Amino acid sequence: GRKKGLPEFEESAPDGFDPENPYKDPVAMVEMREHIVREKWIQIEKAKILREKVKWCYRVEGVNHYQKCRHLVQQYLDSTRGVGWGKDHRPIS
Amino acid sequence: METNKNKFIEDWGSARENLEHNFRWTRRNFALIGIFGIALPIIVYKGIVKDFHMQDEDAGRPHRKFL
Amino acid sequence: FDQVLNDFLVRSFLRFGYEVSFEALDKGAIEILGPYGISYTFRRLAERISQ
Amino acid sequence: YFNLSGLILCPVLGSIILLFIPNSRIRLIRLIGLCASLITFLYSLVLWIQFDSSTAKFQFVESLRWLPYENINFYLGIDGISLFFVILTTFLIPICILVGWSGMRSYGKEYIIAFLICEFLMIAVFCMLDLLLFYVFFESVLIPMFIIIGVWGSRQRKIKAAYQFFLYTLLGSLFMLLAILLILFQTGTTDLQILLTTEFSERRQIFLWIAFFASFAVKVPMVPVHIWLPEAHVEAPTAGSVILAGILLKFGTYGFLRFSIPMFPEATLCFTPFIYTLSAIAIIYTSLTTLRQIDLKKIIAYSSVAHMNLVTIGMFSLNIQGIGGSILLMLSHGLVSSALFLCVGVLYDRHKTRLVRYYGGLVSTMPNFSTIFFFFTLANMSLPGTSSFIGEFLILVGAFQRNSLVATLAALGMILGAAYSLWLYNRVVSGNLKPDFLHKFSDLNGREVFIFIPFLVGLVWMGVYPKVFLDCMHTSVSNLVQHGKFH
Amino acid sequence: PISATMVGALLGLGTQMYSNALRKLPYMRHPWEHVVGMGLGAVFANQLVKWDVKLKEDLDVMLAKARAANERRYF
Amino acid sequence: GSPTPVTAFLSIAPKISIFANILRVFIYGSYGATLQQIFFFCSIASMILGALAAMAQTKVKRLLAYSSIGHVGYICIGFSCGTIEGIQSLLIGIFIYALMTMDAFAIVLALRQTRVKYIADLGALAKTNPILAITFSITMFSYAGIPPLAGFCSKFYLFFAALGCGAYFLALVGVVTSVIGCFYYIRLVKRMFFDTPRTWILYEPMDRNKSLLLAMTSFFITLFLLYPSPLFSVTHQMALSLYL
Ligand SMILES: CCCCCCCCCCC(CCCCCCCCCC)(CO[C@H]1O[C@@H](CO)[C@H](O[C@@H]2O[C@@H](CO)[C@H](O)[C@@H](O)[C@@H]2O)[C@@H](O)[C@@H]1O)CO[C@H]1O[C@@H](CO)[C@H](O[C@@H]2O[C@@H](CO)[C@H](O)[C@@H](O)[C@@H]2O)[C@@H](O)[C@H]1O
Ligand SMILES: CCCCCCCCCCCCCCCCCC(=O)O[C@@H](COC(=O)CCCCCCCCCCCCCCC)COP(=O)(O)OCC[N+](C)(C)C
Ligand SMILES: CCCCCCCCCCCCCCCCCCCC(=O)O[C@H](COC(=O)CCCCCCCCCCCCCC)COP(=O)(O)OCCN
Repeated sequence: GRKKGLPEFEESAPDGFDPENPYKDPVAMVEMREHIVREKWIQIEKAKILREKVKWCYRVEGVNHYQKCRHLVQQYLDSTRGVGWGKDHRPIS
Repeated sequence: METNKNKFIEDWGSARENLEHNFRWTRRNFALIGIFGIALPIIVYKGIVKDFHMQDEDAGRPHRKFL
Repeated sequence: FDQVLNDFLVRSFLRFGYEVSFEALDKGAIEILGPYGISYTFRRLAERISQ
Repeated sequence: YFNLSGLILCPVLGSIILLFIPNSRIRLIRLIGLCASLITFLYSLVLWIQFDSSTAKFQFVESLRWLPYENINFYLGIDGISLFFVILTTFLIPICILVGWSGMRSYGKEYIIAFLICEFLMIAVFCMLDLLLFYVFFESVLIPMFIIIGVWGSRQRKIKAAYQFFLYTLLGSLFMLLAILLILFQTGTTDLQILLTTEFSERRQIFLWIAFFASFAVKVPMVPVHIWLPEAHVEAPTAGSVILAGILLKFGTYGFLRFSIPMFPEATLCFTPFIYTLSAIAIIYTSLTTLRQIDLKKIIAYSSVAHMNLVTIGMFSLNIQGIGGSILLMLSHGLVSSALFLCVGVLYDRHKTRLVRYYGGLVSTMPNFSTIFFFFTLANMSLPGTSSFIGEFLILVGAFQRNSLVATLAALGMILGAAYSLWLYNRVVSGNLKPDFLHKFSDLNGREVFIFIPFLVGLVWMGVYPKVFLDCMHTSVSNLVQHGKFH
Repeated sequence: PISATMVGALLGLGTQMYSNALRKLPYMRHPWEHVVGMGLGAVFANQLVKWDVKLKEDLDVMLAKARAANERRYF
Repeated sequence: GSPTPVTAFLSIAPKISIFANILRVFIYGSYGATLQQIFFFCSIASMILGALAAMAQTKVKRLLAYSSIGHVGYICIGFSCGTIEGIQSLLIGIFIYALMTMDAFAIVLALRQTRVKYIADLGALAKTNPILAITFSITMFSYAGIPPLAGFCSKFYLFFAALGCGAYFLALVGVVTSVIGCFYYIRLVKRMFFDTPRTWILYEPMDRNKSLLLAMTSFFITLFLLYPSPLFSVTHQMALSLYL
């Protein structure tokens, strides 16, 4: 069987997980790992969406691109500050 | 279809293959083997470890022991 | 400059591509004290335990 | 409903059936061996279609109890990482049967039996989730490849190649086995999922990681022990030389990606600079060594070593770019090195030289082989639009996310890789002919011109559109890099 | 699925032809003992499975007894 | 010196009974823990000297004798670590060694029809009788401890028992002696597949009982790792039955 659609996943964070003793509960480890990776990919796609928005900005902006898209530039950069598995700046989620 | 394989080639080919019989730990070659066997690995190891240390210094995080 | 660059980089790398590695590395020191250079003591150690 | 077990059983059935029939009817033996290999290949492709890339948990699992307590058992299963290795090892075997198709009457039924046993065993290695039994199958390939190398090999030095190959996989293998036993006694089970979710002692991970690396630094051609590959690879048959550089070199990297990166995360961080230095010096030293070679086989055997060493730079750089590029370059090398060694094999099976200086200026005589060789050595260059570039550049990008020195030396590896690759190309296919020892010689017949067509199409498909391959692995790679990294 | 007879009979036939080949004989020299070997292999495999089940349950009983005896030191 | 069938009966039938006798004596009559020391050093010496001496022998029966001594050391590893797992590994090793010794002596008796004496007489045996050559190679690998065969499981679980008791030196010496032990086994392999002597010795065909026993043992050795549960369960029950 299949849902023949998008793979719906539980948005709710899994229960029974303690940051002080993660290794105590093994059965809850894998779904917490999956949830963390899914949230990281959500952030990655948000950054990609902002990149697409500035992509479409730069064409219409013309010579004076700084004037009317400066607000979106900061929005795109702050997303790129906490990106996934990247440079030395590791986000603390 | 097999090549003629003239005699003046296989001797040099085997000499390149059988070079293991010519090694007597000469001092100049001993220094040559030692430098590229130890020093360059040590120099590059210091390079990467100090690159990591300088990267971590700017972020302010304490340096990993890196044993 | 077509001669200085050649002799100083291309010639040097061509010489030292073999001179150091193929002589004092790969087959060599990793072989004389490795598989069968001198660690094959068992052949010299064969006729000492049947006493 | 095609499961994982049928794929494993197909080579077994092909081998058992092949032993029943006698050796007089040689046509039946070759036909049945090729048919079994091809149906296994089709089954592997079918398994690809029904592969869920969304979930992080493993695909089809078949559990067969091994110990009476169900403490450890055959736990088969594929993921984003193991699937493509299974596809590649199912794809290479029919090529292996097809290259020596003319000489089958000289080899016999032992040749196809050995190759199908290798296919079975190599499939069992990649798609299983029991750490101990994976070790059993991991060096179980000793016997069949020992037979293949020794029985049909060099003239008189075939004995020494078999011994060096067999000796390099003993001390490190059993030193790994000691760590296997310590892990089994400490935790209690060898199930991969259980072992991932275990608190290992901080001082303990160093010893276990060192023991694992010791047995993987021999399969992956690291700096201390990599001299076996050139000698034991020239002193090897062409079909035994196309899986030795096509699958066996993947065991070390895959073993790193399965039982080393997850289980020992902080040990991986603590040992990161050392691996970087080893890989960089391996790349540089192999690049400088391979440009003064006259053996027709080692010239690309060293290229294989350089590529495998470059793999570990991004494989050990914990990153989605690094690991993804690692497996992409691994598949790319599994194709390109196989193609290069098939070209060397067809060149050798006509003239029987095993040299480089004998051949020269044969483009006017074998134009088709000239074009095919140019395309293969062109892919070895890592052109964008070819297989190697996407993976290898992804490795460079991923490593430069972590470190800025060592992988610059990795990139400097290709400043000479491309140079000596084209120089090697120009030894043979360029210049005036020398009809003093090249009296008569032909071009590729129908078999070996069609054998490269899958290689060509796979290479271009890697080069122009690798999204489908990256699509199925981004879940597994991201899960791998984030394991034991709570924050 | 294999029912411990599709493997026992196959092993019996295999060992019959294996012993037949070691004497440098044609593989199907005596098919009557080939059928005998198939039957013997099937019977032996079934007996092995049944004995394994009995042996595992007896071992579980022995472990339970040993654990109960060892527990008595604390209490 | 002893006749081949006599040596076949020896090193299997006597050793099993004597090892059961030693188990009965060791478990009950030994509580001072002083037999750990005498078994430790003697088993280590047996391992080392068997591995280092069987490589220098040119006959067949001497090689089997020294292989038997080495396997006796491997089995005696289980006495030093006195636990349920140690005795289990010891008994499993005895069982596997008995099967492999029966198979090897069946091989030797098969070639005894033409008076095989040295190791070089079995040259190019893959041509005259390929299937017997394959059987002998498989049995020799099983002696060596190669993973995809029986004999590797016995050494594996013996090492597990040795590491369970913290006798870390026993594991290391076992590993190194195995490494040297496999070397001369593969040396036996080369002269029997790869290099072909000028003069070939022809062996007359075998009889049905030896062939049947050899086939049964060969299929047991190769396919043991597929279904090893019954042996492990027998051995666990036997180890616990010494007390209850
Ligand atoms: C040598 C090479 C082996 C290569 C084959 C490997 C392929 C693996 C399949 C091997 C195979 C046969 C072994 C053949 C050995 C060859 C003969 C050797 C000598 C040749 C002359 C055993 O495989 C199964 O056997 C089971 C036995 O219980 C075990 O399950 C564990 O057991 C518990 C323990 O107590 C554990 O507690 C528990 O965790 C598990 O449940 C496992 O071993 C395994 O699941 C196939 O399964 C066969 O056995 C049983 C299972 O059903 C079937 O018969 C049964 O009989 C009744 C019970 O009396 C049942 O009531 C009845 O329902 C059933 O019909 C068969 O039809 C067939 O399926
Ligand atoms: C990763 C790859 C990315 C794509 C790269 C494509 C670049 C082209 C690759 C092939 C270039 C041609 C090199 C072939 C070998 C050169 C020497 C040779 O053998 O030429 C052959 C064949 O010549 C050719 O070049 C034909 C090959 C095709 C060349 C055109 C390639 C066009 C397709 C590739 C690009 C397509 C667009 C991009 C696809 C997405 C025979 O030449 P003749 O003129 O017949 O000489 C006769 C010999 N004799 C005198 C001794 C009698
Ligand atoms: C383990 C899993 C993998 C293995 C699976 C095994 C499968 C089950 C076994 C299947 C066997 C099928 C064999 C086909 C039936 C053949 C029966 C022929 C019997 C026969 O002809 O009688 C004599 C042959 O000797 C004989 O045949 C009797 C001697 C046989 C020796 C058996 C010894 C059993 C006791 C020891 C068991 C092993 C213990 C190991 C610890 C006469 O022979 P002839 O008329 O041809 O001429 C005289 C030559 N002398």
